[PDB]
Amino acid sequence: PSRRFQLPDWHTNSYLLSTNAQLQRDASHQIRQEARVLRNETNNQTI
Amino acid sequence: HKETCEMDWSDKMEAYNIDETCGRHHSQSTEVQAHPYSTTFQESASTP
Amino acid sequence: REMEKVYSELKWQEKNTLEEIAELQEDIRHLEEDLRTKLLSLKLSHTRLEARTYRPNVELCRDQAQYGLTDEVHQLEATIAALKQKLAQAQDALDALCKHLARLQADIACKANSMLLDTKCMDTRRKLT
Amino acid sequence: VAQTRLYLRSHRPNMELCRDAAQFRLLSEVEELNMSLTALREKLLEAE
Amino acid sequence: ARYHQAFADRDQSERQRHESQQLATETQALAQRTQQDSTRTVGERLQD
Repeated sequence: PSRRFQLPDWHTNSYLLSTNAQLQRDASHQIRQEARVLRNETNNQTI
Repeated sequence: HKETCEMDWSDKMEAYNIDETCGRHHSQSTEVQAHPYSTTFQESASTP
Repeated sequence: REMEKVYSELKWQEKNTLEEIAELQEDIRHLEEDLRTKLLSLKLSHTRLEARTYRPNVELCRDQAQYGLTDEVHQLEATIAALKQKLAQAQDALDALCKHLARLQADIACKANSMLLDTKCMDTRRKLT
Repeated sequence: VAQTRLYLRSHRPNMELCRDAAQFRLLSEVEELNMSLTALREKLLEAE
Repeated sequence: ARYHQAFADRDQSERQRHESQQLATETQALAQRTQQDSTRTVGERLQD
C-alpha cells in the first residue's frame, strides 16, 4: 500500500479535467468555423 | 498519341501524390484517424 | 453525495465531447470534398491552356486570356495548399479531442467503481442497527 | 495508422489502383494487430 | 492448509506477471517490425 493521496488533489483533478475538456471543445469549434469560411472564399474565387 | 500519353502521365502523377501522402504518416503522427471497414476500403483492382 | 455529484458532471462532459467529435468528423469530410472539387478545376484549367497552345505559326500570340489562365492556375495551387493545411489542423484537433474523451471515460469507470464500493459498505452496515 | 493508410490508398484515380504488395502488407498488418489485441484483452481479464 | 492456499495464490500471481511481461514485449517488437516493413514497401512503390 505505497500509493496514497489527499482530499484536495481529487477535487483539483476533477476541475482540471473539466477545464481541459471545455477549452479543447472551444478550440475545435473555432477551427471548424475558420475552415467553413475558407471553403466559402475558395469556392467563390474559383467560380 | 501525345494526348493519350498525357492522360497516362496525369494518372501516374496522381498516384505519386497519393502515395507520398500515404508515406508521410508515422507512428506518433496526429493526422492519423480511425477508419473502420477495411473490406469496404478494398476494391476490385487491376494487376501491376 | 460528493462522489455522485462528480459522476454527474463527468457524464455531462463526456456527452458534449462525443457530439463535438461527430460534428468535427462531418466538417473534415466536407473539406475533403472541396479539395477534390478544386483538383478538378485545376485539371480543367491545365487542359484548356495546353489545348490552346496548339495554334499554328504567326497566329500563336500572347493574348489576354493566357495571363488570366496562368494567374488562375497559380491561385488554384495556393488554394490547394491552404485547404491541405486547414485539413491537417482539423485532424490534429480531432485527435486531441479523442484522447481527452478516452481519459474522461477511464475516470468515469473509476468513479463508478468507487460508488459501488461505498454503497456496498452502506449495505454492509445494516446488521449493526 | 494502417486503417488510415488503406483509406488514403483507396482514393487512387482511374487505372492506377492496383492489387499491390503494399496492399497485402497492410492487410497482414491489420489482421496481425487484431490478433495481438485479442490476446492482450484476454490477459487483461485474467489479471483482473 | 490455509497457509498453503495463500502461498499458492501468490505463486500463481507471480507466474502470471512473468507471462504477461513476455507477451507484451513480443507484441511490441512484432508491431515495430511490421510498421518498418510497410514503410519500406511504400517507398519502393513510390520509386517505381
